[PDB]
Amino acid sequence: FSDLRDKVVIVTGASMGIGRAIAERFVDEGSKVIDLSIHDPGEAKYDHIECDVTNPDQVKASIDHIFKEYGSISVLVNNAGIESYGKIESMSMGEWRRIIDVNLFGYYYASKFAIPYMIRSRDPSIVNISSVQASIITKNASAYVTSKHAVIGLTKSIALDYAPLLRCNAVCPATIDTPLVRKAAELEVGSDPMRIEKKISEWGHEHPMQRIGKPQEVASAVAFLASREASFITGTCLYVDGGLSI
Amino acid sequence: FSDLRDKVVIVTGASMGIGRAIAERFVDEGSKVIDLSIHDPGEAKYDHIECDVTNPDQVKASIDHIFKEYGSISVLVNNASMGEWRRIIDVNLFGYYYASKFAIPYMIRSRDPSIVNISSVKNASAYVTSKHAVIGLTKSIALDYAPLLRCNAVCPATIDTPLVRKAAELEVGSDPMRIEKKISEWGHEHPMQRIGKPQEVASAVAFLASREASFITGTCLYVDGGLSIR
Amino acid sequence: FSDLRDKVVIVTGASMGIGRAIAERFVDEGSKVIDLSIHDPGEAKYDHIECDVTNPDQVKASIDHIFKEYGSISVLVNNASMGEWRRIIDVNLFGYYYASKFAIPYMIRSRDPSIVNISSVKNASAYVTSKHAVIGLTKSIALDYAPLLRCNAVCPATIDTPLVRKAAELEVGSDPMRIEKKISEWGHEHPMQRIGKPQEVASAVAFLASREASFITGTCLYVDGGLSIR
Amino acid sequence: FSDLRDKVVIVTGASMGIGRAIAERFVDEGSKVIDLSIHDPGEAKYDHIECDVTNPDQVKASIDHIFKEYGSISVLVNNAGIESYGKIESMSMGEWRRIIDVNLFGYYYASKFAIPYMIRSRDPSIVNISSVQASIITKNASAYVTSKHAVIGLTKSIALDYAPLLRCNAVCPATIDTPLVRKAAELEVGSDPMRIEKKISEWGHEHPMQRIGKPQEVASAVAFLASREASFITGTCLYVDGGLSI
Repeated sequence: FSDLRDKVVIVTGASMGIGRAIAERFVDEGSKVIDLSIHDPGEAKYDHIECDVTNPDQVKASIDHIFKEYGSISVLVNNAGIESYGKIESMSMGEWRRIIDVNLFGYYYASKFAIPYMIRSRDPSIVNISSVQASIITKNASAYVTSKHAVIGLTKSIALDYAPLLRCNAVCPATIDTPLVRKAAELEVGSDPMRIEKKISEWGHEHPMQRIGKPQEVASAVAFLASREASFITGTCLYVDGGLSI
Repeated sequence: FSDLRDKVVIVTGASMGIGRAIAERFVDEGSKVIDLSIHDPGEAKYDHIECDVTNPDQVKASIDHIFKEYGSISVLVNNASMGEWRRIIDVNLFGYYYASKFAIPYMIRSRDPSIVNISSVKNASAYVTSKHAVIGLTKSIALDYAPLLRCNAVCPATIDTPLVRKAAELEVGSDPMRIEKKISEWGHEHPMQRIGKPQEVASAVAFLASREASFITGTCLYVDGGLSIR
Repeated sequence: FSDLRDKVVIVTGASMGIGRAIAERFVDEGSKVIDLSIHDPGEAKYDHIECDVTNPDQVKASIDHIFKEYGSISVLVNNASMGEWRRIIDVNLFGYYYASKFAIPYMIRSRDPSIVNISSVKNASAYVTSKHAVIGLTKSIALDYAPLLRCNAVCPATIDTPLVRKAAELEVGSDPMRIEKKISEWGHEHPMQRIGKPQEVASAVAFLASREASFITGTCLYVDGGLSIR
Repeated sequence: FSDLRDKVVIVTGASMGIGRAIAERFVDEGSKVIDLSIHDPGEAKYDHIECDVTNPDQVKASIDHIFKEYGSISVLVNNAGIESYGKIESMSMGEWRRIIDVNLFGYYYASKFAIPYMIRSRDPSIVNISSVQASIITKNASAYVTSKHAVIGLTKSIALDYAPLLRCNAVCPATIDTPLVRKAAELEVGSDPMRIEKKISEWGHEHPMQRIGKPQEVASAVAFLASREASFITGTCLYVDGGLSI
């Protein structure tokens, strides 16, 4: 995807799992990849900006800082995988709010402050990823299911409001092999390598593809929707789910 | 609906418009109606309880109270800058979560429990977002609590409500003829060549709350005059 | 429904099961019911007209006849190798097109015309295909004919019908205990821990055909016990 | 997309519009492109097989013939653009059946006879394209809307039945600049270059993108879904519609 080369791409958390796979892809494409998270992902091919995306003030500044640097913002990839930080475990009513903070409001803040700069740039597209926790098991997954659907609605607003200047799309993954899913397995069956393997195999057979997805497979869809190859695709969710939703 | 009679039905924000018409509809049906809002109207037809649904304390208290009075809850109707944005998500979404969270235990033990969430409508952002959130909320509740309790969503388009009457009034002027023309024109966006009536929403809510919809759950009913039929 | 009484309602393939229960439901509602099927039952409650809905000649003739008898049609209920495949698309789809095509002109001039299409269920191919086709058919009709006429779809999952009773019977044996176990097990695929009842479908059809759904069009109502709530 | 190189790809009609753009793409990818239609598309980079896809017997043989040749069938792209042949113009009741023949049954025949051979091959994916006529204007577009939805259902069956061996997906285009759409404009406003231009501009403003799509833009989605990049995507429709459906 030659068009992605040198475009400024912000991934919100690029240390592990999906965020990492995404980050990897755009680097192979030749982007200026910026990592908006609370952790430096170690690799010196991405540039990290210290920010808690649930805090609007931190997002506001961080975005402006990013724009003073690379003088451009093309792609905004909103994603939440192991930056849902607190006590988890279970809890409930404060936990319900915090999951909505991370999985919805972090998407709104990053979007509200990026849009004004993005429209100034070339081929701006925003790609929103649903939580992997959406289809798994009710610890109490209601907040995940809710903020996934919320994120669709958000995607659809942005799409409609900012066409034809800027594009917006959602990627909706099923269960993907990530630190987040490995944790869910562990909370269900403990920390035995075989038992976690067996459980993950079991979740795989829930999908008609008879396996769970790979982060690389969600990286592809994001790259595609952010690419010029998707220049007429906007306001939609692309299901990367191994045919779970059918 | 021969089952709705003497069923306990909580209707949030049942003050005017869509909330009025739904409240009034169950009252027509022989049901015992309780309004959970901040603003109390005049009444003899149905109960009222002062309750800001974005306050979980008040919510919990109010539903506990309701159950102590009636010994039953069969139906719950949840009805609709960054501060303003976060406020809309609080009202349109967090309100539905709090009332649901607290009513459910009581509802699991009552006859034919049914939850019905109404969706809502410069930047329509927080409205659209929360509409979809409510669908997600409906789906998860309906998943977690079947076969004990049913949960469904009504997704109305443009309905003749005071809100919408004003939304035209801001755009063209307070002239009741130009507003009429603006309303008529919005009606033509709908394949049905007209906007909706509050009664027409109240019908769907009453259907989904009754035993008539006993096998229907986790679904949205579009009272939109074909607006989504695209 | 105070409007369904003495309304003219055509119900195709209203012989047994889902078609039985829908026919019977309108008869309960004070409506005047006419069955369009190939096989006639015993009756005094509702009319029958011998009509193979996959034959456009017979269809046209039959609806013309119906209108000449009653001077009105308000409701139409369309109810469900390569040869076999093409035969299913003919029944489940082409049948709905022919009855709709011919009834519509008559319906546009009757009180509150409403069309309701029921979806259906080795290779489930032609069934699934035609289910979606019917949704498309519903949508286009509802688009073309608003605000004159409403058209909507009922999408039922597994319902206790003779068909399904047999579909278990082929798989495990004709033993009425193993069939029961096979049915109970299919019920647990549904979040509601049970398959559906024909009455529960008949309820949705009667709702969508009545004035209660006056602003609802081009939509599918899922009577599936949460099966699609995935 | 290196994985597409040398894979056997059958496009059902590759002379003009979308079918052509598709055909072009996979050739740039390095495929063995086979054209199943009733017209030779002229270009000696595709190989043509004479077949009316609405006739099961012709499809049955043609497919087998194709498999004896290239000994493999990887991709099946079902598409219908100006091979809807008869009198059009309008008509109705026989026209309604014939549109269903072309837009639905041609997809079923090509699929029924390809699947048994496709599963034997590497990374088999079927990509079904909805009619461009779906969203335009009721001459009587009911048959188009119906067979579009029918094609979704078909896609979903195949997906579920043949996972994980074979994948199936739908691409759902809005109005795309094709001979089919240019004809629709012409039937509405006559054969004046300006009037057809104006009308097409008007249809463009119906889409939030303020323009109608390009065949190349539908080519991309097909290439992507047929590609290994979509190896976990199955049973879904990817809307290439400029945000019309939102």
